[PDB]
Amino acid sequence: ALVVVDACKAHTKATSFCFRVSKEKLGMGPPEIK
Amino acid sequence: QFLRTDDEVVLQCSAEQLKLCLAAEGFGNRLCFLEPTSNAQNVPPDLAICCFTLEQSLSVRALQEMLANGHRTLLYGHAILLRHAHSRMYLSCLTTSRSMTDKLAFDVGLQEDATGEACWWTMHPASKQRSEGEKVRVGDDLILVSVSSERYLHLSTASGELQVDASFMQTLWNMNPICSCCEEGYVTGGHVLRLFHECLTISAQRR
Amino acid sequence: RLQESISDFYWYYSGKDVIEEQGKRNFSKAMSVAKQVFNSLTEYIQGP
Repeated sequence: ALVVVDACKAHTKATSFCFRVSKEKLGMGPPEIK
Repeated sequence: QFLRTDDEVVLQCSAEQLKLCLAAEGFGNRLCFLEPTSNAQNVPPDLAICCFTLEQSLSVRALQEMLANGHRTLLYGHAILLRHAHSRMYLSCLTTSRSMTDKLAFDVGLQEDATGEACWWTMHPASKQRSEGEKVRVGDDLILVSVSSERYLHLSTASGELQVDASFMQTLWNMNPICSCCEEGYVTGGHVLRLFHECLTISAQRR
Repeated sequence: RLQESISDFYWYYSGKDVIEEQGKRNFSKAMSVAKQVFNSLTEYIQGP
């Protein structure tokens, strides 16, 4: 989730990580990961 | 859009509408039971236990000859040989039942042998909307039956919780391809990797 | 439907080498109607 908590009650608001380049004050999918 | 060989699929059925997928444990407890996926707002599911992939789609009984002896387009009517991503084993049925109810309800598992006696499961449509030789796709109606045994994968309505059986009970399935053949260096959903810059590790309750 | 009929007709007797009479006569009166259904869609497409 900052350390690990159980997956028995791991919910959406607790464990949801994401990946971004550097975000400013703002068939298969698109090929963006390298 | 359409199905071809070597797609990481997951078999869905729907029974509140309950979304159910068939899982696989591997390396012990060979008869494979299900896990729900309609309640994903309160549980993170496990999908590496149910990555299923087929690599051979021969004809109606094209191994008539081979029982005595790139990626192909499969149809309605053709046979399935299944493979897991965890166990790297083939999906079959064993003739000793665990129902103990004398209703001729056999249960399935995975077999280390590569003999195509009871590991081949041919495909049949549900309605007269599609016929023999039609175009397989995502979100269709599925009925799957074997060769040497020829019983249908259905859900348990007798006792306890719900689990998959092979008896005279036709339940509709969904194919659902998830991962296709993607290029190297390009990650898709469900591939292990590491986050080097240091390694993202756990110490020797070790949280 | 014709080719997935006669393909399994061939896969039914691929085990035996020497094929006898009435099976191949049943093959003959099927390939004789194949003789005309094979060009019955060609005189739909040779028009300009």
